[PDB]
Amino acid sequence: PRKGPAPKRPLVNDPVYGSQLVTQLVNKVLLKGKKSLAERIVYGALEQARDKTGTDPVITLKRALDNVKPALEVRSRRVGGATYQVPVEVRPDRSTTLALRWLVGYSRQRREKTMIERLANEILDASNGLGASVKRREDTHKMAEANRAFAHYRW
Amino acid sequence: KKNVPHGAAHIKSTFNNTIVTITDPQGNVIAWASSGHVGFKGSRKSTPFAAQLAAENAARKAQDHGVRKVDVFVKGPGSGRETAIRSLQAAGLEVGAISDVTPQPHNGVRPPKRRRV
RNA sequence: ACUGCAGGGGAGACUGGAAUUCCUGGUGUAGCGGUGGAAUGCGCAGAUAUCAGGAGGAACACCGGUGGCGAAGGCGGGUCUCUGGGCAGUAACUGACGCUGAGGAGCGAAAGCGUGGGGAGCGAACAGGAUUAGAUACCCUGGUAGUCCACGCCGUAAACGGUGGGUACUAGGUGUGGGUUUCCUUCCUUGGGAUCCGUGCCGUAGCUAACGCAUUAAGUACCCCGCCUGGGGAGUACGGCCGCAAGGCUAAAACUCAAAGGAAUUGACGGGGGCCCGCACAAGCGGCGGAGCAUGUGGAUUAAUUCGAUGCAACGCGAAGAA
Ligand SMILES: [Mg+2]
Ligand SMILES: [Mg+2]
Ligand SMILES: [Mg+2]
Ligand SMILES: [Mg+2]
Ligand SMILES: [Mg+2]
Ligand SMILES: [Mg+2]
Ligand SMILES: [Mg+2]
Ligand SMILES: [Mg+2]
Ligand SMILES: [Mg+2]
Ligand SMILES: [Mg+2]
Ligand SMILES: [Mg+2]
Ligand SMILES: [Mg+2]
Ligand SMILES: [Mg+2]
Ligand SMILES: [Mg+2]
Ligand SMILES: [Mg+2]
Ligand SMILES: [Mg+2]
Ligand SMILES: [Mg+2]
Ligand SMILES: [Mg+2]
Ligand SMILES: [Mg+2]
Ligand SMILES: [Mg+2]
Ligand SMILES: [Mg+2]
Ligand SMILES: [Mg+2]
Ligand SMILES: [Mg+2]
Ligand SMILES: [Mg+2]
Ligand SMILES: [Mg+2]
Ligand SMILES: [Mg+2]
Ligand SMILES: [Mg+2]
Ligand SMILES: [Mg+2]
Ligand SMILES: [Mg+2]
Ligand SMILES: [Mg+2]
Ligand SMILES: [Mg+2]
Ligand SMILES: [Mg+2]
Ligand SMILES: [Mg+2]
Ligand SMILES: [Mg+2]
Repeated sequence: PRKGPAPKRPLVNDPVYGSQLVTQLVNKVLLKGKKSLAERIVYGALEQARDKTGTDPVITLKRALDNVKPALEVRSRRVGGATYQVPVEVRPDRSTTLALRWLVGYSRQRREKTMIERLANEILDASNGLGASVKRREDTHKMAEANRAFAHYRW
Repeated sequence: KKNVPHGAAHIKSTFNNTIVTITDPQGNVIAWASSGHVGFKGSRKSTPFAAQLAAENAARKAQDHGVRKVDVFVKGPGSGRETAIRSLQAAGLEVGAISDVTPQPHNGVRPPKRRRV
């Protein structure tokens, strides 16, 4: 807003998987306050991820996010009679936020039957660099690397 | 198939475009790759980014004719004027001296009328 | 008149360099150009670029300014020839010969006109592209008259300091252009003091409706000239004079309105400026707009659909209870 930056909220570690990255994942899956339901989806998907790799699934999940973190996004501006995008460097806390929105966001429209197995398959494909959430990592980068000429419009 | 060890690079930087040609000391063109040759069309040609890709496409095509050191003659009131001298350096050319040969008339010919934009 | 001095003041002839454009040729090859964004256009039959040579016209970077000159319009590349005016000093000379000037006469930016040259760049008209509801415009790409020269005509500008010319007087402060002259004076400082002539800014008395002017008066006085008498109709008509024409100069009335104006004050407004806020946008999550139903409303229907609410700030509102 006008008067400076706003405070951000702290997250407590998940009791099963000792990671801040998992409790930030269950908040993206959360709808309508159903947080015990959103925890059974995320726990049921990460335990379906060690039934196919054997490795502890927060190691899979940190590899799945490092393939869907963007580094250059495409914020817009109107200059004169024409409007065109300006590439900007993404600060590191937005990168985890925008990546976890893409995993949960594209797993709601995969073709399996339940949300547990849709979220499980999206983590395994993103860990290998395969799924649709990885495709928006480079569609963000292609649109940012086709507008290098507009990088002097840093506001 | 030519081989000239020392050259001269001319950079004309206008408000719409930049053109980087590279000659011998007698004034005979080796390569000339400009900002429209590198793929751009419209108002994008006048940005500083299209100048530092025009200067690379003329530098690493002058080296196929053996040019290892150029002199720099810049002229024009353009944006891409320092980003085309710094772009010849990071492509394998020694720059030496930099001169400004902007054609400055002694109040001769009459300019066009001013724009009511 | 003599002696010094400053200057784009004027006219004529010869002449200098940068750049714009075209031409001949070399190197080179696929784009150049243009805009808020684009297209028309140029180019692939060798453009743009880049180096060399040549043709031609116009304008004169730096010096250059807050500065100089001229009655005003205006005037700057260089040199030469002819030529106008001003300032200071000396006090040699004439002895009021002075000021203004009705009509008159000359000069008078730019556009335009006539005959004849010239034509690079710019560019009314015009043509195409764009924008747009349309775009006879702004913007883009071309482009004729014209801009230039010789000789004539025209005689108008916000021709402005919106302030006619001469003279005398009425505190100063501070820059600057042109002279002359005493002191520590040759310790150079070209500093300071005095004095005459310009050119600016700031300011007291004084004036003004106010803004403002103020020794360069719009102050205090005298002499001559042009002009004004409410706004429109109108610097138009008719008549005349001038012009090759465009048109210029002189110049009304009927009729119509009760105003038209000047300076300043408070606001509001601005596709004006400065700083600052708001779920205002941005960054996010969930909706409305499509479906079916409940409810209020517009319209229509009806014997009656009781009345009220109507942009935000009316429409699950007055109704927290219509068989
Ligand atoms: Mg002279
Ligand atoms: Mg003459
Ligand atoms: Mg020349
Ligand atoms: Mg020509
Ligand atoms: Mg040629
Ligand atoms: Mg050429
Ligand atoms: Mg001369
Ligand atoms: Mg006597
Ligand atoms: Mg007289
Ligand atoms: Mg008279
Ligand atoms: Mg005359
Ligand atoms: Mg004329
Ligand atoms: Mg005519
Ligand atoms: Mg003529
Ligand atoms: Mg003629
Ligand atoms: Mg035009
Ligand atoms: Mg047209
Ligand atoms: Mg008049
Ligand atoms: Mg004038
Ligand atoms: Mg007058
Ligand atoms: Mg007087
Ligand atoms: Mg004075
Ligand atoms: Mg004053
Ligand atoms: Mg008065
Ligand atoms: Mg009257
Ligand atoms: Mg008349
Ligand atoms: Mg008549
Ligand atoms: Mg007023
Ligand atoms: Mg006011
Ligand atoms: Mg305002
Ligand atoms: Mg929003
Ligand atoms: Mg609905
Ligand atoms: Mg009603
Ligand atoms: Mg309500």
